[PDB]
Amino acid sequence: RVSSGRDLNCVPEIADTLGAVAKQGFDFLCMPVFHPRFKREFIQEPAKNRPGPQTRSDLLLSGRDWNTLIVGKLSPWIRPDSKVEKIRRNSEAAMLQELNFGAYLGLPAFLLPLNQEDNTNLARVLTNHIHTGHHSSMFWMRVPLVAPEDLRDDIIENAPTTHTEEYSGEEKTWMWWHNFRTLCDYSKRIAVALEIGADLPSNHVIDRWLGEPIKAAILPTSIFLTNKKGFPVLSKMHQRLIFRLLKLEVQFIITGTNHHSEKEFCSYLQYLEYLSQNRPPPNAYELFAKGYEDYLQSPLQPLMDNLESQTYEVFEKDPIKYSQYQQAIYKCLLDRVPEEEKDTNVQVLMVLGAGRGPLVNASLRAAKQADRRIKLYAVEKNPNAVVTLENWQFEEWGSQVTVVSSDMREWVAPEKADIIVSELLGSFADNELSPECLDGAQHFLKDDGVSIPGEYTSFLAPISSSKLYNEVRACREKDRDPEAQFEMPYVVRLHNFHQLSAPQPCFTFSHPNRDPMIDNNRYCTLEFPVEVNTVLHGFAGYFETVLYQDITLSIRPETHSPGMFSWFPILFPIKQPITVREGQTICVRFWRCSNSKKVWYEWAVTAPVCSAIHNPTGRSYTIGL
Amino acid sequence: NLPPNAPACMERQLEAARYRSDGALLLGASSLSGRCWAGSLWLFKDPCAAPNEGFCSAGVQTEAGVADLTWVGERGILVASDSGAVELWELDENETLIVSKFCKYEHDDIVSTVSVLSSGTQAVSGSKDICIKVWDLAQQVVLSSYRAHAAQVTCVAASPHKDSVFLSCSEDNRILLWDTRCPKPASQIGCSAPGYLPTSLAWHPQQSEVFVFGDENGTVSLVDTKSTSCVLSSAVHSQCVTGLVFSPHSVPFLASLSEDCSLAVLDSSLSELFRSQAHRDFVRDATWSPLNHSLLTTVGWDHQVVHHVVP
Ligand SMILES: C[S@@+](CC[C@H](N)C(=O)[O-])C[C@H]1O[C@@H](n2cnc3c(N)ncnc32)[C@H](O)[C@@H]1O
Ligand SMILES: [Cl-]
Ligand SMILES: [Cl-]
Repeated sequence: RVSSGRDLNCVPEIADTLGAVAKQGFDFLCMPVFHPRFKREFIQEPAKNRPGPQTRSDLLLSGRDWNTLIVGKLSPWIRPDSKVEKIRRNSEAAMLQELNFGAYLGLPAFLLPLNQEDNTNLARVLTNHIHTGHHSSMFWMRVPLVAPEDLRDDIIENAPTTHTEEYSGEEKTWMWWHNFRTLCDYSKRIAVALEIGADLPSNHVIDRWLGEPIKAAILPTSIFLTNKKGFPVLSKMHQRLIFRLLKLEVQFIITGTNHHSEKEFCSYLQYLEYLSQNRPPPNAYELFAKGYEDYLQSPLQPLMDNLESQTYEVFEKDPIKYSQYQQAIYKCLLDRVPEEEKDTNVQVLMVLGAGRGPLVNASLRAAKQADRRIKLYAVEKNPNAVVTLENWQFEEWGSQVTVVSSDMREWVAPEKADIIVSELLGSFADNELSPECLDGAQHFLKDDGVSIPGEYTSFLAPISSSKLYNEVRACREKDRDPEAQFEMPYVVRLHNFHQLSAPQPCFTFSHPNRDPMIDNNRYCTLEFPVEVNTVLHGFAGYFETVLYQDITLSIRPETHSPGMFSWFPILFPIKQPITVREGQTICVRFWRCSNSKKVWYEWAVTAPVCSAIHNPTGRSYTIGL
Repeated sequence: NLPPNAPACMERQLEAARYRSDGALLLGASSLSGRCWAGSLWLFKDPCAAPNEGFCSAGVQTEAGVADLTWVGERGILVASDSGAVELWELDENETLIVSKFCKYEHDDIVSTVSVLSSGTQAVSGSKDICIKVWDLAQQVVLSSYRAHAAQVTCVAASPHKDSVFLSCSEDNRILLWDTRCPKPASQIGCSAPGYLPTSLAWHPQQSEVFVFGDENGTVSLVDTKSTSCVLSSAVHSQCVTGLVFSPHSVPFLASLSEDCSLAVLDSSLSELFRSQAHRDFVRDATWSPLNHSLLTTVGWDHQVVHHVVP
């Protein structure tokens, strides 16, 4: 359902007010911590020595209530960036006084407006307060999609509204936020409280907020349309935005008085709840992906490390993946042995990297389906997985399956194979080192033998996510490069982000590799046309594989195999975010490097500006051979 | 004795002081601190008795604070509430009670300014919600809602004798001259440079195309709407000019309120004639006595109802 809050700029009795908003259905309250009109003087006498109390007492609420139900509001007279020196100084002291009172109260969040272009001194004072202590409090920047100046009624005869299109000018409130959070050095404690107006802007203006830390959405009562029954409702375009926001799990805030006098304040929240319930349900992927959204994980190295038991278990619960492997073997069996030979010809099938045995079973289900004879070998380097394989072969498989506890690169096979079947693929296809593994194994494949998978291709797409950039930023560890976190890929369910350009192929590998001088090292230049104003934070990686002929697997969003949850996208970050203007091209360079011991990637952005080459010589990240 | 409805205590923060034509004193007050943040409306037939509660003609309590106030004739009281409501309170037949005529929540934030139009049948409110609304006091409804400004509305002032004309100013740095008769009612008036934010407006009581305006930097300026380029100005206060009020005199004197805790009385050339440091807190309102035109009253946040003798 929906986590809702009531915004009020008038609270005569705190105990009564809170009870009413709680009765109305609201989960929290945004209210002033001092009186909004109570201008304080800190420098000049006599106003300086004004007798106390300066505000209402903390005794009026319980600690629990202060911690969970109250979101503080900065006083509207506090103007740290006023052109008047005295006002700048008083607003500074008052801002510190107000923020400190909110920390004294243990408030979960405190609201501050961004209502003009220059907020340098506002930022300075907040940043200084953030560094005065070590607290978990959140600061919500109240920003509008459209600046009030850009939605004012066209009623000033000698100052008309500009009726011409102004692309960048229409995005101005994003620049206010960007500058403010850049000045505050991407504090995880600074988030967006996005204020939605009666008239929505162009989509590009809305899309400009993709990848930003939106923690709250502010819906004024004014924006609500009235239905034929007299209940408050919203426009289909406003409903569209609400649905985008519900996926970002924002906290909805209702501000303004009740203009639907016939009904109560529960009706505005009722419509949100109604929209929340009616939206499409989460599919097999969406339900699995829940919880992993924008969660940075380390890519697995099943070659260098031995995977845990519950890790194969997870891999094995992907139905579409093994149905597809079954079909690809089924198709290969019929093409390799005709009906006239269905009892004389037995195919040498080798599962290279057998794990606990899903491809072994799939190979068996495929030879039964095709009505053909197969001789299975189950090659596995993980001795712990080999325990499962040997208990399976004794209890069920029998003499048909020959379990080989070895590394395919070293194993000396008694006979060559007709088909070698493997699942050595990662989110970037070749990131688990499938090219090297199968290269050292292809010698024991028949001169005409089939490799399932036969081909795989990695894809890359430029992304914008100030949320994920800050997440990578937080991955600093002691005893290593203070910037090593930006020079390594992450497996992540990219959620709060913006794909800036269509994925394009990066690296492709084919098996068996016919080349006389086999080289798995690569260098690729991609040019990404970007048609928005944005900030680049990294590149999403995906992959595609040809198991056999038309039987394929994909994590490329365009061609994503339906219901396949085995792979989440990979993310290659960049140290410094890069401003991209509408119409500019993002040029990226990607290398796949290696020596005898390890394999790694290196990358650089060369347009619109250069970045440093990331992970040079695999100094921050390598994949063990 | 306290009137039958009047509370035992009047809230510390006095926001408004309004001398009725007969000489009675209207008081608006708010509790801007402590447990309860409310307001109250007081009537003092003896202005020398105020701020003493047990010596008033009538008294009542509003649900929220009183940001601004105005007399609506002789028995009407128009309230700019923190609740976002515009309230009309009708004074008793005996003038011993103050009863709620209407409470309408049309503004989405604090109502900070109210001005009654020349007819006395219409009024205009200015809010933090950035809107300016024209009201029908008899019908209890908003005739027109105007979002012309870009920031909060600081001051709204009806012209002395024209129902269609009123002034407004805002933190968006705009001083708007209004005329409900034009299809685009507002006209952005003001001098060459933007300068410091406009905070207070006072229409001239004799020259209907003239007004004065005080900024956030304590400057007071004399403006002819026709010449539309601020000719006369003076640095009267060291802080924001809260209010500007002209005397009832044939050639009026201009009183000047401020956050610098001082009052000043100025002539036609904006020259200083008087200055009072009586207040130890913010000077919120000023009313000249309709009975003694050389007498000027002030209310502050220090709960002082001072009475001045102007030479
Ligand atoms: C279970 S699949 C991993 C597929 C998984 N769903 C993913 O996301 O990559 C990899 C298996 O191949 C095995 N393997 C990897 N390299 C090998 C090698 N050179 N020789 C033999 N087995 C190997 C691993 O130990 C592991 O059991
Ligand atoms: Cl804002
Ligand atoms: Cl968005």
